[PDB]
Amino acid sequence: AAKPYESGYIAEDDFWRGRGIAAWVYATGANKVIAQIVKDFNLTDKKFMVFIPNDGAFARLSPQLRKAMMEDSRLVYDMLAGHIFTSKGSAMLKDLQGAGYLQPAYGEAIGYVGTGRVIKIGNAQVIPESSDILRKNLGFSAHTLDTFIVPKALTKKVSIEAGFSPVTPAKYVSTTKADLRYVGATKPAAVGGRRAMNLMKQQPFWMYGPPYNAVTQDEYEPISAAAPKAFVDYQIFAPGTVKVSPDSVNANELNPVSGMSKYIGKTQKLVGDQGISDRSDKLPM
Amino acid sequence: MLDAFSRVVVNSDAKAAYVGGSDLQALKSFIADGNKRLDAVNSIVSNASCMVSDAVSGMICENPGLISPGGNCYTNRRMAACLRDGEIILRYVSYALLAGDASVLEDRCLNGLKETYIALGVPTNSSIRAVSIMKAQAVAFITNTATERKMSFAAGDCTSLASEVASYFDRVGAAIS
Amino acid sequence: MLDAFSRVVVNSDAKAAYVGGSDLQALKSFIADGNKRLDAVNSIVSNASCMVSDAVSGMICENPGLISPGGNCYTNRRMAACLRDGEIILRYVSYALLAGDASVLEDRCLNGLKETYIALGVPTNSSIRAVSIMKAQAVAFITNTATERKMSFAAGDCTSLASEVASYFDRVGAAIS
Amino acid sequence: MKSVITTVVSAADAAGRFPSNSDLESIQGNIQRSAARLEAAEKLAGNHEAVVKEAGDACFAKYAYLKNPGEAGENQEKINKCYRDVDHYMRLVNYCLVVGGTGPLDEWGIAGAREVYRTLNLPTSAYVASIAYTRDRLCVPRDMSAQAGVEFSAYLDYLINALS
Amino acid sequence: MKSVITTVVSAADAAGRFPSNSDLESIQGNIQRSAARLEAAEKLAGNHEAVVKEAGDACFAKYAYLKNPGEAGENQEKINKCYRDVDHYMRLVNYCLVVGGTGPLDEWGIAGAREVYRTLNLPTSAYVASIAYTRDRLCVPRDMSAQAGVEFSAYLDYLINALS
Amino acid sequence: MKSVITTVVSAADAAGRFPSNSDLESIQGNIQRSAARLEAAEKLAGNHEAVVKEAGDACFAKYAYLKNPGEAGENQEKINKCYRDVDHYMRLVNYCLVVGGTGPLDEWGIAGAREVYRTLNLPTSAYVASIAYTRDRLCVPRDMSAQAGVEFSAYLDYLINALS
Amino acid sequence: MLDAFAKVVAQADARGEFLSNTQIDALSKMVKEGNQRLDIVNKVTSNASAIVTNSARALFAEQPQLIQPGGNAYTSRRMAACLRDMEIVLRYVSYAMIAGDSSVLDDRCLNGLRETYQALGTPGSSVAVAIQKMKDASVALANDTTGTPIGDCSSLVAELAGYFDRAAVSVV
Amino acid sequence: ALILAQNDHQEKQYIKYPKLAAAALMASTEVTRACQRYAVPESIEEEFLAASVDKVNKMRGTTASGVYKSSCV
Ligand SMILES: *CC[C@H]1/C(=C/c2[nH]c(/C=C3N=C(/C=C4\NC(=O)C(CC)=C4C)C(C)=C\3CCC(=O)O)c(CCC(=O)O)c2C)NC(=O)[C@@H]1C
Ligand SMILES: *[C@@H](C)[C@H]1/C(=C/C2=NC(=C\c3[nH]c(C[C@H]4NC(=O)C(C=C)=C4C)c(C)c3CCC(=O)O)/C(CCC(=O)O)=C2C)NC(=O)[C@@H]1C
Ligand SMILES: *[C@@H](C)[C@H]1/C(=C/C2=NC(=C\c3[nH]c(C[C@H]4NC(=O)C(C=C)=C4C)c(C)c3CCC(=O)O)/C(CCC(=O)O)=C2C)NC(=O)[C@@H]1C
Ligand SMILES: *[C@@H](C)[C@H]1/C(=C/C2=NC(=C\c3[nH]c(C[C@H]4NC(=O)C(C=C)=C4C)c(C)c3CCC(=O)O)/C(CCC(=O)O)=C2C)NC(=O)[C@@H]1C
Ligand SMILES: *[C@@H](C)[C@H]1/C(=C/C2=NC(=C\c3[nH]c(C[C@H]4NC(=O)C(C=C)=C4C)c(C)c3CCC(=O)O)/C(CCC(=O)O)=C2C)NC(=O)[C@@H]1C
Ligand SMILES: *[C@H](C)[C@H]1/C(=C/C2=NC(=C\c3[nH]c(C[C@H]4NC(=O)C(C=C)=C4C)c(C)c3CCC(=O)O)/C(CCC(=O)O)=C2C)NC(=O)[C@@H]1C
Ligand SMILES: *[C@H](C)[C@H]1/C(=C/C2=NC(=C\c3[nH]c(C[C@H]4NC(=O)C(C=C)=C4C)c(C)c3CCC(=O)O)/C(CCC(=O)O)=C2C)NC(=O)[C@@H]1C
Ligand SMILES: *[C@H](C)[C@H]1/C(=C/C2=NC(=C\c3[nH]c(C[C@H]4NC(=O)C(C=C)=C4C)c(C)c3CCC(=O)O)/C(CCC(=O)O)=C2C)NC(=O)[C@@H]1C
Ligand SMILES: *[C@H](C)[C@H]1/C(=C/C2=NC(=C\c3[nH]c(C[C@H]4NC(=O)C(C=C)=C4C)c(C)c3CCC(=O)O)/C(CCC(=O)O)=C2C)NC(=O)[C@@H]1C
Ligand SMILES: *[C@H](C)[C@H]1/C(=C/C2=NC(=C\c3[nH]c(C[C@H]4NC(=O)C(C=C)=C4C)c(C)c3CCC(=O)O)/C(CCC(=O)O)=C2C)NC(=O)[C@@H]1C
Ligand SMILES: C=CC1=C(C)[C@@H](Cc2[nH]c(/C=C3N=C(/C=C4\NC(=O)[C@H](C)[C@H]4CC)C(C)=C\3CCC(=O)O)c(CCC(=O)O)c2C)NC1=O
Ligand SMILES: C=CC1=C(C)[C@@H](Cc2[nH]c(/C=C3N=C(/C=C4\NC(=O)[C@H](C)[C@H]4CC)C(C)=C\3CCC(=O)O)c(CCC(=O)O)c2C)NC1=O
Ligand SMILES: C=CC1=C(C)[C@@H](Cc2[nH]c(/C=C3N=C(/C=C4\NC(=O)[C@H](C)[C@H]4CC)C(C)=C\3CCC(=O)O)c(CCC(=O)O)c2C)NC1=O
Ligand SMILES: C=CC1=C(C)[C@@H](Cc2[nH]c(/C=C3N=C(/C=C4\NC(=O)[C@H](C)[C@H]4CC)C(C)=C\3CCC(=O)O)c(CCC(=O)O)c2C)NC1=O
Repeated sequence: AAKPYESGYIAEDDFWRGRGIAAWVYATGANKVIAQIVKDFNLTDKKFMVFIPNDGAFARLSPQLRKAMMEDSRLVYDMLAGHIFTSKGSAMLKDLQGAGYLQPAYGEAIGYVGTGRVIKIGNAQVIPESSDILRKNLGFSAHTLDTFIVPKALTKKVSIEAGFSPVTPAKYVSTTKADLRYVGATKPAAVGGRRAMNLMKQQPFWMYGPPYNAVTQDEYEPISAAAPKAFVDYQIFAPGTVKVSPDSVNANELNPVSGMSKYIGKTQKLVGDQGISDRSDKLPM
Repeated sequence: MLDAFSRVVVNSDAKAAYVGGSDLQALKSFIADGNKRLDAVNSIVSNASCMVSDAVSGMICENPGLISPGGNCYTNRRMAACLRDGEIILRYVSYALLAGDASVLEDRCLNGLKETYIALGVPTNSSIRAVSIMKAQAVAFITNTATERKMSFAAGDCTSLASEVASYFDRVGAAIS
Repeated sequence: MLDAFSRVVVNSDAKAAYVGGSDLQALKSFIADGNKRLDAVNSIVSNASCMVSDAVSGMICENPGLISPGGNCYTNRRMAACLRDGEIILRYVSYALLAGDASVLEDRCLNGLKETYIALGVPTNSSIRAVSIMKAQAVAFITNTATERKMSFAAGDCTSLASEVASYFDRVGAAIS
Repeated sequence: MKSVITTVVSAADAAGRFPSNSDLESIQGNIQRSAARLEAAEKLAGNHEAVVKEAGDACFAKYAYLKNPGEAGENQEKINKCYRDVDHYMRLVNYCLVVGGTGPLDEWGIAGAREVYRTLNLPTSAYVASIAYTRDRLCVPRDMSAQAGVEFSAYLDYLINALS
Repeated sequence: MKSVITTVVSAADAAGRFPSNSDLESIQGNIQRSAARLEAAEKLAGNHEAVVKEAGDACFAKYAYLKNPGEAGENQEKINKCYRDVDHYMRLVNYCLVVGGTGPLDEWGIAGAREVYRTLNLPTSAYVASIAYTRDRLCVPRDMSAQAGVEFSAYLDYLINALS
Repeated sequence: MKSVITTVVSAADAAGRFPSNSDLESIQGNIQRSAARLEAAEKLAGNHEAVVKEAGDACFAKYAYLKNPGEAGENQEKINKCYRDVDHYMRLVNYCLVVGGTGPLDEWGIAGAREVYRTLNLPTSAYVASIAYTRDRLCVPRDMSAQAGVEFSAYLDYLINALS
Repeated sequence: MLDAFAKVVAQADARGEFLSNTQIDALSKMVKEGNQRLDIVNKVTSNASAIVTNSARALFAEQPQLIQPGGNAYTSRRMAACLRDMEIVLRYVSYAMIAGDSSVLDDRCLNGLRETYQALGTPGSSVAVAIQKMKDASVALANDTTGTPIGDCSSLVAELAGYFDRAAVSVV
Repeated sequence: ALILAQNDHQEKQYIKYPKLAAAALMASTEVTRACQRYAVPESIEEEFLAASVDKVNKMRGTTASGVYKSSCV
């Protein structure tokens, strides 16, 4: 519990620290529990067998099972006692062949099947690549699982309908330019003024014409009803100071064979812009 | 029946809108996280027989009056139909996980399942518990937290897929209620 | 100099530690709001040249003694240099906001400033007001509440960045007081 | 919609089975092909008002008889409905590149179209001449990429063969 | 013979339509996923004589009562027909890898099996227990590539759910 | 601290400029690449004692002269410092997987490292004999993902190229 | 009706279980929002007349056939009943926002609304446009400060947007 | 001095002690001979080009008005 490289790797809680199978044991306080399981059932003399689940098998614990171990200390006592087996002593993996049973340190009989190099301890499976190491000091034998051994008697009150069902909350993907426009349409029209028509949106180009007749936002403004009796004379000015530009000098660009023209006639309101305008520039008057 | 891409098409068709810009990024994310979805649908249909038998058995072990005379799952004709009522419900949930939308689960399965279960006399509390057991099995195989099997995957997080398929199973309990 | 990632590896090195899965939980949240941080540095450098002259000219029109004969902002030589160092100050703060750490604001700029303004004779009670006005501007640009220029972001909330930049503009207020 | 997902789900629903290994192998084709057909669907959705109006008067540049009395391009309303009905068809091609099949074109544009364009006397070779003009206007490196133009034109002549 | 090709040709025939763009996209997924399973099938080909021998011993180890007089494994002749009947299932999954779907399992190995085995008094759990062994001795970067093990496992669980 | 950030703000300070669009674009790549190294970092930070012991006895297995008298590893207390230094380097490599660059390895591990091991008679090829053992030991999907294996074993042979 | 606290109790009584320790810690977060939820219900209710009227004003600008003779909002009784329905939906969406559960929303407004508009001939695609215009007038009113302390409410505006989408799909 | 320091310690040594940051610049030009006093120009245009820049370098040996500073003497 200090320097793993100190005193080589011949200490008992420094050998398993330097074997990279299960570093979850010393990460939490499960190292202290299984040294007190081996004292309460007097296993310091008899040869026995342990099944240690590796790193990776600690990570695939369920979220509802792990919270049962963080709040009942007798449950993590009974679970870790079920990985120490006193049935056939310091067995290797060649004596786990066939179908039989094994007896734990505390729990009830746990059945095994072993078919060649594939050995199941029941709810788990022995990883044979690393698994036939034996200790002569404190004498016992160690094998590696891929899952925790967890009996069905201990999971009779874990559940996924208690608060462990997964959720992901939905989001709204609005923009700052869109929400600054729509918030002017929440004032009354006696207050908001031109901002009362800020909820309307841009439609397709054909929607503004003759069966449909959708109204643009410029027509709600007083600029659409400007018709003064006064007029500029245009002969007051000096010659050279009146400018005139067309939109095109091309006949089928100004009016095609169809009547769909941007420039001439009543079809110049059929355009993909100009349904909405900027009346958030000035004021609520 | 709509998939994920055709769900945003029937939402754009309601307002004569083209699909592009803002909506295409949420669908390009569906393609980028698309290898996970096939890798998670495979995890459920590989274990689809053990999932159904364990769900109807676990429904019976907690409520053992269902196999009495007067219980709904009494005889062999009734137990074999309850084992098949749940094998179809799991099949339609795996369609909605593959599609990314719950329209195939609602159109072909849940629309009419309520008045199916009140004509036969199926207890809705017991059938919700059998679905609930299948929900815990589906999240466990997707997130690899199964205590009886250890499937091989690439490394990564798939919490959004598990919270997706959990919402499909809760539609089954809300429909037949 | 350090940034937000070199700051958690000089604190873990002091205890000869590795960085856990829990020391990483703020760094995965740092790069999760990482787009919002670039999106707020760019809101300040785009109004940078206007922000300085906004601020030095407010410093003059509150305290008109700065432009009196024998004042500190008297000549054109001296007024030009005050507009330089009000821009050197704002340049280094946006380095701290971009890196998420005041290690470059407090070592390349502020290490030696207080005795330097004593040697030249810069008044301190006015040069707090230069940095105080630039603090009022930079939280308006980040929170998009500047009264005369909005910008265009995705909708959300940036109150966390708006106080980190307020936490950087008053180290300058403290390292010359 | 006829898609890649909805085909392999319906085929495994009529057989009454789970999604097999060959039903997941088809959705992998939906991944490797989505890069090309979403580029075409985004290029179209940004420049659609200029693509529709360029093809709407390619109808009347080939068939100037439609402005004659009694025809389908007499007045202003009838050309507003004509440029609309072309814009409807270009929206459905944008919907088909997104979904990945001929789903929205079949259910919303093609089914029932022969009985409407004959009852209302709209010449179906002029709902084609605008679609055929867009298919030959496309320059394969200029507007989109190579495989994005293969997908764009293949949904464009599905509509031509369905009106013919 | 369910494949990716056979599923879209039969679905285009059921609606009377031509091969669309939704059908060629599914053949693209057959091209990408081919290199995964075609070298798993190459691995199963030259090393089938040892895989069925390892799997054959893994069911008489679990069910040792089969060698009793009056059971399905009495003499050497009934033992030889069990290593034969598990070599057939390893040939039929070698066919499913080169086809691309669960076709050759659904025809020649699965359909009709649960009435042959019931009548001939053979326990299906022991035809299971050798299939679940080679699923378990397979570790993904040694026996094959990382993606070949996904396909090789996908058919063994399909055979297991069929017998069980 | 050679970081991605500290590079683009040092060049922007030598020239007296503000942050610009090339600088914000550089920190954008500190988001995509960041995930594949922040999980190589936690993979080493959990299992560091097993790799410091696996590599520590790889120094001595190749050079068995190192435990002779007069050499560097003659007694256990010098061996306890030799296993300490391999732990000192893996803690620095874990730091470079967090800050993104080669900040902590240069500032704390290589700066001055060349003339101390010459002065204290330390054979420096025994240092690279453990890091090159750690390099060729990694398994490609087992230990970490494939992008973590190129990001973790890039900082290794930067240290190997530095020390030799 | 039953709110979000009563929702998990009813799910737990039908199993016959005490609530978990994880489930109490998830209901502490719902009380921890608490005041931010009451700010959204305050902003939506205080501007309720202007949200309904100005989003009816914008509906008749884009669909002006609804107020032509032969349209579904042409008369005084048929226009006043249209504004009355848009205020009914905004009422039960604010009821569902203060409760955290869409149970009063469908059991007292939405169930039978599609059957009503199909017997009357009311265009259901135009009702959902009026629902979607009150939505973005209210989710833009939600995330503006205006006398609220600064903070992140982006998880509660995704819940308010989800009640407007629920009312819109139960009529379209 | 901040843009030739290899270490982060060496950066701190130049910020705090200004007479070291001065002579750390000057010592680098002596050993890596990048002074004026070590540069021989290899052409007649370079002898114009070197003369063109130190007319600006000598131009800060005088004040803002053109009277001589105390530096160049
Ligand atoms: C702008 C709105 C759209 C529209 C609305 C419209 N609705 C009606 C008529 C009714 N709506 C209801 C529905 C409810 N009444 C309730 O009290 C409640 C609360 C639980 C609901 C959900 C009912 C019962 C009626 C009929 C009785 C009446 O109010 O007169 C009408 C009038 C239809 C008519 O023929 O009079 C309209 C116009 N219609 C539109 O065009 C808009 C899109
Ligand atoms: C099939 C054998 C799979 C498998 C399925 C899983 N079942 C999981 C949980 C679970 N199982 C039961 C039924 C069981 N409990 C009982 O009390 C009785 C008898 C009365 C039985 C048959 C229940 C009730 C539950 C819990 C459901 C819930 O949470 O509400 C499960 C989850 C985790 C895990 O076990 O790893 C899975 C994956 N498990 C397997 O190993 C094989 C492959
Ligand atoms: C707080 C300061 C603002 C606000 C900020 C948000 N910005 C969000 C997203 C965002 N910003 C950018 C541009 C940024 N990223 C870059 O890579 C570069 C240049 C290299 C810049 C300038 C991007 C690309 C994004 C992502 C969204 C998109 O796809 O366009 C954002 C959303 C959260 C998030 O993305 O994590 C917020 C909240 N928004 C505000 O309302 C205040 C005023
Ligand atoms: C221009 C290319 C044509 C021309 C075309 C006209 N088409 C007309 C009407 C029309 N078009 C459709 C199909 C369209 N509506 C849809 O909803 C969809 C798919 C979503 C599509 C493709 C329909 C159903 C109709 C009739 C309903 C209506 O009035 O919109 C049309 C109007 C016919 C009329 O005024 O009686 C015209 C004029 N006109 C031309 O000159 C060339 C042939
Ligand atoms: C993965 C679980 C383990 C691992 C297991 C070992 N397997 C060993 C030998 C072996 N395994 C198989 C079956 C497998 N390999 C194949 O090529 C195929 C089919 C294509 C299958 C199902 C066979 C046939 C053999 C013998 C040939 C050989 O590989 O030498 C093995 C050696 C000991 C033994 O079982 O005899 C081990 C350790 N190896 C690993 O590294 C991971 C942890
Ligand atoms: C003409 C001598 C000016 C000039 C005038 C322009 N005014 C424009 C719009 C506009 N003008 C007013 C003020 C007007 N409305 C009122 O109610 C009253 C007093 C009661 C007054 C004097 C308003 C409110 C508006 C905006 C409303 C609207 O646009 O309808 C205008 C149009 C600008 C534009 O929209 O681009 C012009 C050109 N401009 C000149 O150059 C000379 C100096
Ligand atoms: C302006 C808002 C102040 C003010 C400033 C004056 N500064 C004067 C000279 C000066 N300023 C600095 C600051 C700056 N330069 C740096 O390099 C760095 C950090 C990297 C900082 C903060 C320095 C170093 C100097 C002296 C050297 C030089 O001028 O080049 C100055 C001129 C004094 C004079 O000519 O006698 C002024 C007026 N004065 C004010 O009143 C406001 C508060
Ligand atoms: C390729 C055959 C030629 C070439 C042709 C030109 N195309 C020109 C303009 C143009 N082309 C299209 C169609 C294309 N762009 C799109 O965005 C889409 C669909 C979304 C398609 C099918 C359009 C819409 C336009 C007008 C807009 C524009 O590009 O200015 C063009 C210019 C003359 C013209 O106005 O037609 C030419 C010469 N260009 C080439 O370089 C190769 C040789
Ligand atoms: C083990 C693989 C080596 C070996 C190592 C020895 N190192 C000795 C001393 C030593 N090592 C360092 C570098 C180290 N200290 C650090 O703080 C860091 C990085 C942060 C590193 C890499 C220093 C500075 C020192 C001197 C101070 C000290 O003793 O801790 C050492 C003792 C030498 C002596 O007593 O004179 C040994 C034996 N020796 C080996 O045989 C292999 C090659
Ligand atoms: C989210 C959409 C808003 C936002 C909300 C916040 N409100 C915060 C605190 C707060 N709100 C109220 C008013 C509320 N409580 C009531 O009892 C009643 C009426 C009976 C109402 C309307 C109060 C009284 C408080 C004080 C409680 C407190 O300060 O904790 C709040 C917390 C501030 C923080 O922690 O940062 C938030 C975030 N704020 C926003 O910016 C958006 C727009
Ligand atoms: C920082 C990352 C990191 C790692 C990768 C592992 C490194 C590592 N691998 C193994 C253990 C192993 N590693 C491998 C893997 C392989 N052997 C080969 O020859 C192939 C190159 C490769 C197959 C892909 C095998 C087969 C074993 C078991 C045999 C052994 O223990 O040597 C062990 C000892 C037992 C164990 O912990 O599992 C350790 C520490 N630990 C780490 O902290
Ligand atoms: C080509 C067709 C195809 C298959 C044969 C299967 C198999 C499969 N799974 C993944 C790949 C993956 N699969 C998962 C899924 C998971 N990983 C976990 O840790 C969780 C336990 C589980 C559900 C969340 C993840 C996280 C990836 C990594 C790639 C990604 O994130 O998209 C990949 C991509 C790896 C690669 O690029 O080579 C493939 C091919 N899925 C397919 O798409
Ligand atoms: C006597 C002279 C005198 C001044 C010069 C100003 C100086 C000044 N500006 C601001 C406050 C501010 N100053 C700016 C700066 C700017 N605003 C912009 O839109 C441009 C980008 C830039 C001008 C170039 C900004 C953005 C704010 C925050 C509020 C806002 O304008 O939206 C403040 C704090 C609050 C306030 O009073 O507004 C002060 C004192 N005030 C004065 O009394
Ligand atoms: C081409 C596809 C193809 C198949 C998949 C198999 C399927 C199959 N297996 C058997 C036949 C058999 N299967 C077994 C198997 C067993 N008995 C035991 O002791 C164990 C329970 C188990 C070992 C695995 C035995 C013993 C027979 C022969 C039955 C008998 O002799 O009565 C038979 C009957 C005909 C025969 O082989 O005698 C058939 C059709 N055969 C095929 O042709």
